Amino acid sequence: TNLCPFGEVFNATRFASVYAWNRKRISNCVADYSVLYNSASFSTFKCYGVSPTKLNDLCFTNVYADSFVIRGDEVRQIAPGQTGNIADYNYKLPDDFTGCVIAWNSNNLDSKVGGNYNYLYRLFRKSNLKPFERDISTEIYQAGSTPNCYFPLQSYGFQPTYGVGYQPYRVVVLSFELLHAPATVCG
Amino acid sequence: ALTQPASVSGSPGQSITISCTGTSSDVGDFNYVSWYQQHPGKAPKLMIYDVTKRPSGVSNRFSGSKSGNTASLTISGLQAEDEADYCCSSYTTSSISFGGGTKLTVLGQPKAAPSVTLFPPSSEELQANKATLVCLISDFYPGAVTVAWKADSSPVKAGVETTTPSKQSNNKYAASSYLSLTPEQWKSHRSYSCQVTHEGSTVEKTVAP
Amino acid sequence: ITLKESGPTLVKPTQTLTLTCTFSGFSLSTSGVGVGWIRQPPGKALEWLALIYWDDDKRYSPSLKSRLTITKDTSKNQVVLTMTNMDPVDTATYYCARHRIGYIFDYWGQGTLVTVSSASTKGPSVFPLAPSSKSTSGGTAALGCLVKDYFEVTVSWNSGALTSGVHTFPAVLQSSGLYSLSSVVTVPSSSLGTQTYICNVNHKPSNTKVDKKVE
Repeated sequence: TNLCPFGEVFNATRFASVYAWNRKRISNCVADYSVLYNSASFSTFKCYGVSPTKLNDLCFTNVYADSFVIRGDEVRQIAPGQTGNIADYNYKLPDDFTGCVIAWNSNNLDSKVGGNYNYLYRLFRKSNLKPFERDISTEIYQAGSTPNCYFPLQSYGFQPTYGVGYQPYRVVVLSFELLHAPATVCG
Repeated sequence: ALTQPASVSGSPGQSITISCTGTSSDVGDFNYVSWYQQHPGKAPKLMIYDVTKRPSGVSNRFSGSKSGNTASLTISGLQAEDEADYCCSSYTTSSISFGGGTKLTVLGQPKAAPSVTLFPPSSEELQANKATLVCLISDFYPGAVTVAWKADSSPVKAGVETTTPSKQSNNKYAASSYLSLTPEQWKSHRSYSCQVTHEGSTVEKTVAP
Repeated sequence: ITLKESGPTLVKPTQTLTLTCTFSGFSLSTSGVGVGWIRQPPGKALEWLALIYWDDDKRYSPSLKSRLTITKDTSKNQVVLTMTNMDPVDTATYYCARHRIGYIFDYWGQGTLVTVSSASTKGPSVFPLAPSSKSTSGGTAALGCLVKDYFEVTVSWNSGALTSGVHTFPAVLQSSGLYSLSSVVTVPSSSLGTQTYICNVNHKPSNTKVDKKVE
């Protein structure tokens, strides 16, 4: 009977940096996905392996909602099969992804005068991330052999004067898992 | 960083535009432009934000737009009430920028003769061995006056200090002129006068011990 | 809904300005909100000074950064600006206002006049301007009071009860370097001696109020 609390996800007062991306577990509730699909406030709403209309007809055992901020250039990396700084080193979708990727421009909230530095991404890692892996370490990366050593995170520095490719976007990734277990999230 | 014309003029009922140019190296994509209205001696009031949006309670006669690095505030159906300075604001990569105002003058306003009240020195100020005459000028529309003082009939130029004109709520202008003198100079002389000349015509008021 | 700067202040050259903004109607803890300080030198352009965000990020004029500081106290709903090595070129009205990026600044305070001068503070001499037969224009009589030799006052009448017909004139700068102004109210001629009229003169730099009866 409880309605799925998507507002705590899409309307949260803080979003995570992408290297420390947040995961919300959604359970034991009814979700109307069309309410979101038809708001017209989303510059991205791309569903993989399912249609958003059919999604209100379906039940799942859990729904995961992963959210973070990236720059607009990098929204295309939040998709099955992609490479890049974000896909390889921050947030990686499986090639078989069944879910939806929702994004919107947040320049009026996430930039600030002189730059907003709170949002970081990982620039260097020893290997690519596995799907849905998270790395929050702050170890100095070695590109060489001395104890050519770099701090592994870089700030986005969001500026209100940037063009759209460099403006901040809030992203929400909905994963629908279907397991041989009781389903708890239905439309 | 932001450059505005010093002045713009429009006649009632018609539409006027105030332009706001930002240096290309300073404003980037020039995403957020706000417009402020400030009336003399009062705080800025937000009329347009985000280039085109009106806060609630701002009239639809105010509109904003942008093209390249030039934003424009447009006012339609000009009323006398909206004479003011209009100031634009935007971001640079390091700061908030404003650039100078644009004074908007609504034309066709009726000419108006000054209203003059002249006050003698108070008895309480006279006790303290000082004396001041107070000539208050108000409600003249062409915003310049000339003020001449005279004791009996002799022109007085000493101890006269006159404010520059200032614009009132009703878009007319006001000024004030003070003549300072010793109590015994005031008891001496039958009468003191304040002569306000406006547009070649003179309104004169006399006061007497 | 509201912002208000602290009182008008005289500041000696090379010493430091301190202003406090007290606001109401919104929290400086809510995301995206900030509170900033902007000044306007007499007859000159608005100049942004400083900003403080909900998360305690601070930003300053790049050219004035070494002299500025801004602090917030969300419990007292106040924001505090400090500026150092004050000079007479810094004489200006100083405004606080609410920031949210999308609109830059929406609600502004009324502004507070900061004066940088070595000259000392002088409170006002308030003298009545009695109504008379020579200040009578039909049904309307003019009365006022004269605020003389101060260093820059507000005037109300009958503690704010009397507002219509009030015209407080801008002040004259005497060759002595002190200021004087006058406020006059037009009342009904019959009213005189039936109604008691007081002018309330607040300086604030000298922490001086005077309520002068006018008879």
